[PDB]
Amino acid sequence: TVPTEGLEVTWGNNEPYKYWPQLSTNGTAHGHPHEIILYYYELYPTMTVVVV
Amino acid sequence: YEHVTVIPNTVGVPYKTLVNRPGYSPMVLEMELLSVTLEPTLSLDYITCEYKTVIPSPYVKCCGTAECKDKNLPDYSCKVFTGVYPFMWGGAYCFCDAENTQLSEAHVEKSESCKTEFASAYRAHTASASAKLRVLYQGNNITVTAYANGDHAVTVKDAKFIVGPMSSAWTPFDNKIVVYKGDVYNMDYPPFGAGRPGQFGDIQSRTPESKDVYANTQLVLQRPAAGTVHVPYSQAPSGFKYWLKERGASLQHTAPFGCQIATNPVRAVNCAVGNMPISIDIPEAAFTRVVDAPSLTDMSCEVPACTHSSDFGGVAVIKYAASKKGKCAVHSMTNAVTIREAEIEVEGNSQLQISFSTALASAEFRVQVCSTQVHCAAECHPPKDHIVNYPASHTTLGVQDISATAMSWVQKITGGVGLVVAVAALILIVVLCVSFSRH
Ligand SMILES: *[C@H]1O[C@H](CO[C@@H]2O[C@@H](C)[C@@H](O)[C@@H](O)[C@@H]2O)[C@@H](O[C@H]2O[C@H](CO)[C@@H](O[C@H]3O[C@H](CO[C@@H]4O[C@H](CO)[C@@H](O)[C@H](O)[C@@H]4O)[C@@H](O)[C@H](O[C@H]4O[C@H](CO)[C@@H](O)[C@H](O)[C@@H]4O)[C@@H]3O)[C@H](O)[C@H]2NC(C)=O)[C@H](O)[C@H]1NC(C)=O
Ligand SMILES: CC(C)CCC[C@@H](C)[C@H]1CC[C@H]2[C@@H]3CC=C4C[C@@H](O)CC[C@]4(C)[C@H]3CC[C@]12C
Repeated sequence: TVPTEGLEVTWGNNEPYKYWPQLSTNGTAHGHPHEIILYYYELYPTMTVVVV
Repeated sequence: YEHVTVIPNTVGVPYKTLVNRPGYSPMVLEMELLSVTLEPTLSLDYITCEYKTVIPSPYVKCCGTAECKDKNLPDYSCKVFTGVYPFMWGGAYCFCDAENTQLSEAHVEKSESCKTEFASAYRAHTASASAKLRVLYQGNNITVTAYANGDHAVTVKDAKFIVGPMSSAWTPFDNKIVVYKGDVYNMDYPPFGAGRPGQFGDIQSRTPESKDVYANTQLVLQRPAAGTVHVPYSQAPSGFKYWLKERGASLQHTAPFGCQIATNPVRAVNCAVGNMPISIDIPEAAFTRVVDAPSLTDMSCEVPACTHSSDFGGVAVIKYAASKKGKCAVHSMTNAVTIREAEIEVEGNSQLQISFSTALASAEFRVQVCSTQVHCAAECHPPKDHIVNYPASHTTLGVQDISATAMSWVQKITGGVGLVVAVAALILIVVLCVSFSRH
């Protein structure tokens, strides 16, 4: 699982790998209200819910 | 000119700043941290090492009693056993088969290997900060190394940079550190003079060359089995050896905040906590007068494409009209949008192109080039590759910013509710007041 701050992974004696998430979503912005709520929900799973 | 800015301690991320000196063309500097180091001051308490048990030949005295006296060795005992009748390869040890005694003794001392294989127990207190900084000054990129205490100032092309002092002092190293050959482990060393048998601390010495060794290894001598000369002993196994096998994981692999811990000297590299303030003094000579510099007029902005991705997402085309051919400076005036290109070249009437990376869904950014401000607006669509291997370059986003089509729907709904409340309130106000007039 990848944290929003990024994840570091070390495999054996190899140099460590670093990963970061992007703000990807299956929702849309600038569209219909039911498409916009999904856009923000997926990107911000906690606050979107609290604010709404 | 005195200029002060603050840059986050995240390594490998460029941040940019604008120097405002009215009457002169604006200067833009780009600075990036290449490395940040925290170097703690350590004080050695003691060294833990492997011990060896020394057992000198036994003394065999037949037809008589042997005796031994106390010695001042680190861990020593002696015992005399009676009724011993040992044999040699060629027959019984001696003529006498009665009233025989044997003296056995043993002691513990540091092995010769303690000059190569050892763990040092240190106390930690405070740490000095330093950093490797790369600053783009007028189109040259110069690299400067400075302490971040706030006490070192470095000279780049006749300009003064005084890095520091760091905002927060979280240090990965804890209060007590045990350092083996290559890695630092946070642990609570047992205090000097109190090591329990069989764990870290069975044999402890104050300095590598010191001759005072305190060892509590439980050596108890035992009776020689009949028919032989062996001097049997029972001892807990070496403490250091057991720690080496069951070490756990060193701080380098388990520290918080992405630190890398390296040794000789013990140091922490690239920890991402806090903001390091940078203050720059720029000599008056470098600044260039407004009249000499190119001046830009008639600017309009159209954003062909926007994608909110960590890498530089969108291109913006800006149309400029310029007095003369010269270098010019570009800087965003809103925090969210960051513009990759510091300087672009302008001539005649043409289009300049700047690349922007942002995390804002609908973007409203004012970009200023050579003292004129042009406003650019666009709609951004989300990125479709889920995980990337490079650090995020856009700054973070806050609840203030919601997308434009989002705002409109919020305003309308909230407004509709508000009107209903207001109409209702007016009705109450009227009825209540009329009732007061009525008697
Ligand atoms: C002073 O330094 C600027 C940045 O300094 C860089 O890092 C410093 C710590 C130091 O090491 C310094 O020496 C480095 O130059 C520098 O501006 C530059 O910034 C870019 C990095 O941000 C840099 O790199 C790119 O350019 C290539 C095209 O050139 C290729 O480079 C490859 C190695 O990366 C070679 O193998 C090729 O033969 C070829 O020369 C792009 O293609 C790169 O993107 C692609 O590369 C990455 C891996 O690096 C891959 O994953 C992908 O294919 C990716 O798409 C990358 O963008 C540029 O050299 C340069 N960019 C400019 C000109 O804006 C300047 O030299 C200087 N300051 C300025 C701004 O003048
Ligand atoms: C159109 C109707 C259904 C109302 C829609 C409300 C939407 C547009 C509002 C309500 C909740 C809001 C979100 C609440 C919390 C956050 C997390 C913050 O870090 C970024 C802003 C963000 C993501 C807000 C974005 C816009 C938002 C999703």
